Amino acid sequence: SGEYPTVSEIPVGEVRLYQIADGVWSHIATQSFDGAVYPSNGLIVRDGDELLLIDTAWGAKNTAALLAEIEKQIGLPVTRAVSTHFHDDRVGGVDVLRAAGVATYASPSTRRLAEVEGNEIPTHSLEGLSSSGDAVRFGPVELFYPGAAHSTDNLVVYVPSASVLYGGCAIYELSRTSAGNVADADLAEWPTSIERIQQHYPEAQFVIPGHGLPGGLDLLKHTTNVVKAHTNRS
Ligand SMILES: C[C@H](CS)C(=O)N[C@@H](Cc1c[nH]c2ccccc12)C(=O)O
Ligand SMILES: [Zn+2]
Ligand SMILES: [Zn+2]
Ligand SMILES: [Zn+2]
Repeated sequence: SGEYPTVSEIPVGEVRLYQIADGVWSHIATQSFDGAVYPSNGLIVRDGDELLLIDTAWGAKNTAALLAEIEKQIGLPVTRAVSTHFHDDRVGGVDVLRAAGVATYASPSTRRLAEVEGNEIPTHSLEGLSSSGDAVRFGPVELFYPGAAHSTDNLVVYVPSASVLYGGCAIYELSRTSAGNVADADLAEWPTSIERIQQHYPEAQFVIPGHGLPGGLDLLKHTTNVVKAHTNRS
């Protein structure tokens, strides 16, 4: 499209799509959290005559709105979804996807952490991702576990046909110059995990953060700078 949508343009309950490349879209929703309102991104990837979804739209109502906007703008069925960590902006709405016939997936690490926290639990388990540096194919994407960062279970997703790297909540947009929610983070390991991403995907052309505006590979160095400033807080 043209301009990327912002919190001021999406009332809570609605969802926007944004085309990144041929067969690749982000989805954008908003939610209230501890008095503020935040935007949040996921991904959609064309999979033959079907669609692969990356992450929910942060809640049941938003995720029903996401399915309806996919039918309006694309018109192909969502058959599988992957959640990239255990927080509610990634798994909240999994029950809506399941009731609609979507097969929901996450690593065994994510499924366990979601159950402890009381969040919705994806049905299927992704094997082969428990060690830092592990990668597996999942149809038109590669899934990568870079090590602990924003959370101990965070995954990143690469679309090779389009050179699109989806960083999720391990990667910060440029406008964010201070750290956000770090309660579940590994601050000591986060920079090393970002370096694994840079070394595995040096050809990436578009980088999509979990919250806010897309950019390029500069977002990886940016995130390192912000994490190290938080580590050195007074
Ligand atoms: C609910 C999500 C689950 S990831 C969370 O708890 N925190 C997020 C959201 C966030 C915090 N500050 C911001 C400042 C600007 C934009 C987004 C944010 C994070 O830390 O990136
Ligand atoms: Zn999170
Ligand atoms: Zn998030
Ligand atoms: Zn920066």
